[PDB]
Amino acid sequence: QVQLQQWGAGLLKPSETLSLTCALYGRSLNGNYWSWIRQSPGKGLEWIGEINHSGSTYFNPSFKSRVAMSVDTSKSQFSLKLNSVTAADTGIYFCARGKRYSASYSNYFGVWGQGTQVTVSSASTKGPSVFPLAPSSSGGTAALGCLVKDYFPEPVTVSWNSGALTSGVHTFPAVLQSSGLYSLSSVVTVPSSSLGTQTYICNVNHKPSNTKVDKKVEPK
Amino acid sequence: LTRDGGSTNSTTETFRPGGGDMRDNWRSELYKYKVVKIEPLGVAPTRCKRRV
Amino acid sequence: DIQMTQSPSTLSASVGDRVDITCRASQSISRWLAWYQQKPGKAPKVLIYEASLLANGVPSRFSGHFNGRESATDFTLTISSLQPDDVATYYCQHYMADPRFGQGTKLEIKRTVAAPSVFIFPPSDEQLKSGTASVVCLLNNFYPREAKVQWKVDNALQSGNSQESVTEQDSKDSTYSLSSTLTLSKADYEKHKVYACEVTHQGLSSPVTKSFNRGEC
Amino acid sequence: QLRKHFGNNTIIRFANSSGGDLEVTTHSFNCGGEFFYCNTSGLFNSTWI
Amino acid sequence: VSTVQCTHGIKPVVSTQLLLNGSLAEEEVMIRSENITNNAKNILVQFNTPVQ
Ligand SMILES: *[C@@H]1O[C@H](CO)[C@@H](O[C@@H]2O[C@H](CO)[C@@H](O[C@@H]3O[C@H](CO[C@H]4O[C@H](CO[C@H]5O[C@H](CO)[C@@H](O)[C@H](O)[C@@H]5O)[C@@H](O)[C@H](O[C@H]5O[C@H](CO)[C@@H](O)[C@H](O)[C@@H]5O)[C@@H]4O)[C@@H](O)[C@H](O[C@H]4O[C@H](CO)[C@@H](O)[C@H](O)[C@@H]4O)[C@@H]3O)[C@H](O)[C@H]2NC(C)=O)[C@H](O)[C@H]1NC(C)=O
Ligand SMILES: *[C@@H]1O[C@H](CO)[C@@H](O[C@@H]2O[C@H](CO)[C@@H](O[C@@H]3O[C@H](CO[C@H]4O[C@H](CO)[C@@H](O)[C@H](O)[C@@H]4O)[C@@H](O)[C@H](O[C@H]4O[C@H](CO)[C@@H](O)[C@H](O)[C@@H]4O)[C@@H]3O)[C@H](O)[C@H]2NC(C)=O)[C@H](O)[C@H]1NC(C)=O
Ligand SMILES: *[C@@H]1O[C@H](CO)[C@@H](O[C@@H]2O[C@H](CO)[C@@H](O[C@@H]3O[C@H](CO)[C@@H](O)[C@H](O)[C@@H]3O)[C@H](O)[C@H]2NC(C)=O)[C@H](O)[C@H]1NC(C)=O
Ligand SMILES: *[C@@H]1O[C@H](CO)[C@@H](O[C@@H]2O[C@H](CO)[C@@H](O[C@@H]3O[C@H](CO)[C@@H](O)[C@H](O)[C@@H]3O)[C@H](O)[C@H]2NC(C)=O)[C@H](O)[C@H]1NC(C)=O
Ligand SMILES: *[C@@H]1O[C@H](CO)[C@@H](O[C@@H]2O[C@H](CO)[C@@H](O[C@@H]3O[C@H](CO)[C@@H](O)[C@H](O)[C@@H]3O)[C@H](O)[C@H]2NC(C)=O)[C@H](O)[C@H]1NC(C)=O
Ligand SMILES: *[C@@H]1O[C@H](CO)[C@@H](O)[C@H](O)[C@H]1NC(C)=O
Repeated sequence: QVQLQQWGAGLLKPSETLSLTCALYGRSLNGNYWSWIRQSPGKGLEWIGEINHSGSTYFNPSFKSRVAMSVDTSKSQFSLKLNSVTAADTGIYFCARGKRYSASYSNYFGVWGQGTQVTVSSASTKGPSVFPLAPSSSGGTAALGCLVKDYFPEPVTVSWNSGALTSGVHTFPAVLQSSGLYSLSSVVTVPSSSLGTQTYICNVNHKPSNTKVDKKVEPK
Repeated sequence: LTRDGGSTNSTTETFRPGGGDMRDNWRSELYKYKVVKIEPLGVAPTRCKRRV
Repeated sequence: DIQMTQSPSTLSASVGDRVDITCRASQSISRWLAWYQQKPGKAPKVLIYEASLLANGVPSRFSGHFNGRESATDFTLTISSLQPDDVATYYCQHYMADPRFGQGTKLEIKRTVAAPSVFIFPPSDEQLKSGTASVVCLLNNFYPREAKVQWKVDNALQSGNSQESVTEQDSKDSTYSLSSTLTLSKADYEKHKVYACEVTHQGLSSPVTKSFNRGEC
Repeated sequence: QLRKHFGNNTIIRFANSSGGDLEVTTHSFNCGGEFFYCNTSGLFNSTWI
Repeated sequence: VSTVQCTHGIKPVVSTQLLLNGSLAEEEVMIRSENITNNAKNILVQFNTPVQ
């Protein structure tokens, strides 16, 4: 039952302040410290610092000059702020449960949020174009899909038939194009019999622009 | 005994036989005993005088 | 401060193999270490804490080992019988002081060779109308990953104007998929008659072309 | 007694020593001029409510 | 408190997990710790009866 969810700014320009909210479900913050950890592909994982229901904090020394944390025990929430962001603050940020108060050596992170992706760049948001990818007719048991193009920042997300189709899908990691914007495709293996019955829809969402699309594939 | 530091549910504690440092085989006796240094010289006021 | 060194950096083994990952603290951590599994694109999950205890919900094949003494530096995670699901990145982390992670170790599974089923997607006219007419060519559920893709337009060799992406290693069967996209302007697409992708692999007997001819549906 | 320090509703349980060298994981004592290491895992696995 | 010039006899036993042949607690099992919210510090438990 115990879980957290988190959200906040996705795109920041340089020198701005990041702000991220983390909300618990199924318990109060009491009896545990709470922390933020971040991932970036150049550094692996970094621990930012920690807070508690009393709103006292302790911070990782390299962040203490830019970080702040706050708590709201009435909403079951806590939050992170990070001043003067630079491209190096780009990554995924996770809030996580820390040590328990009655056990002074227990700082290992049992439960983590879904995490949120922060991009620190001057470049503007853009929502995706979505192109259907018709089959060819290896032929007879071919593939069909959708191509998602020219959006920023990541992430987009893609699902089939409003999430009702799942098995045999692949969705590719993003491509940095000539535009500097991202693109990728989602695709599924199909018997040519299925083309006579299923209306193949890809849902595509670009949460940074809040662009939501349902797009049909054409049986060319 | 040693009590393990789970970041777990707080309704429970697990205790394990601790192995421990050699000292504890006789710190279990020397808990009752303290050692002190006497300070046998002291001063205090009263109303008397040395004769002169 | 106290910092963690992992070894090896990358690892592979087949289903049913034992696997061992190691972590070393830069100086003694008494036993205050944990291990995490990260799937690609997800939050880490804890497996082991105090170097040796299991977290709840961990399958009992996972385990930790260390010399037990209060001055320890060298720690091991042993996956006692590897399964298709265990394809992931593994981090150690101490909590003697500030929490510091090791650099992480990646584990990918070894299996029999399996040739790519190859598929090509003729663009929708909605794609062509972008002015960046493009064709997708795709390798599905193959092993090992070391395939390659070429593009040939009017059968003439393309370069730079095509790009690729590769999946994670699939947890169900240890295979992969790889896609390639031919990029053209609609003007170059409307010059050329034939668009062909050609696929090279270890599991193939010989390279496989798939193609689209302008005027086909 | 442990219930007084940790609180009455705590589900206290024992477990054996985790792992590592024989000398730290076991009873490690001398009888009569001979040195015994004994596997105390038989004693420490009760659970209490 | 009582002063004394020497301790009672203390026997130099050596063992890890269980304490052997040492002095028993007066009325009840007694449990002692340096700072009990710290997992790094062992609890010492002293019995009232022996266990043979
Ligand atoms: C029962 O015993 C325990 C254990 O001693 C005791 O808990 C300690 O309580 C004190 C406060 O009284 C804590 O001290 C504060 O710690 C802040 C950060 O400390 C860092 O350093 C700690 C000590 O040194 C170790 O680590 C360094 C590297 O940091 C290393 O080189 C040393 O060799 C040594 O090993 C370290 O323990 C601590 O790690 C703890 O915290 C992290 C984060 O939660 C966690 O990951 C660990 O698992 C562990 O819990 C951390 O690395 C520090 O900011 C703070 O600063 C003071 O000064 C500023 C001004 O400069 C003031 O504004 C501020 O108010 C503070 O006064 C202070 O030093 C100490 O960290 C606790 N130790 C532990 C292990 O938790 C209990 O209090 C005792 N209980 C009773 C009732 O007495
Ligand atoms: C605290 O309490 C726990 C719970 O009782 C104890 O855990 C047991 O520890 C023992 C000793 O390590 C374990 O027994 C050993 O298991 C190993 C793993 O077995 C699996 O893998 C092998 C190899 O792939 C397979 O053959 C096997 O079928 C299992 O799939 C074995 O490798 C060990 O083999 C050695 O002993 C046997 C004895 O017959 C010999 O035949 C072998 O040649 C070899 O010498 C051994 O079997 C036991 O499984 C653990 N129990 C559980 C439930 O986990 C802790 O040890 C204890 N702590 C202390 C300090 O005592
Ligand atoms: C200290 O003692 C424990 C006793 O619990 C040893 O661990 C293992 O204990 C299990 C029961 O918990 C024994 O199970 C038996 O295993 C055999 C394996 O083939 C199986 O045929 C039986 O049906 C049963 O499951 C197990 O024998 C025992 N293992 C050993 C090696 O004795 C523990 O190993 C001891 N500590 C050390 C350091 O060896
Ligand atoms: C504490 O340690 C003891 C002894 O190591 C454990 O006792 C054993 O527990 C099992 C499961 O409850 C008992 O049931 C079954 O017995 C049959 C017949 O022997 C066997 O085929 C099954 O595999 C299973 O073991 C078992 O009888 C019992 N052994 C003895 C000697 O009583 C106990 O589980 C440990 N844990 C706890 C919480 O007590
Ligand atoms: C053994 O017994 C003694 C009493 O005979 C216990 O002494 C404890 O001393 C601490 C000193 O820190 C007291 O805790 C707190 O002190 C701060 C000021 O330093 C104060 O602001 C807090 O309100 C709190 O009083 C504590 O009250 C006192 N008594 C108790 C019941 O702990 C000692 O803790 C005992 N130790 C064990 C392992 O039983
Ligand atoms: C715990 O039990 C003891 C003994 O009956 C009692 O004195 C104490 O008040 C109890 N405390 C709680 C919170 O139940």
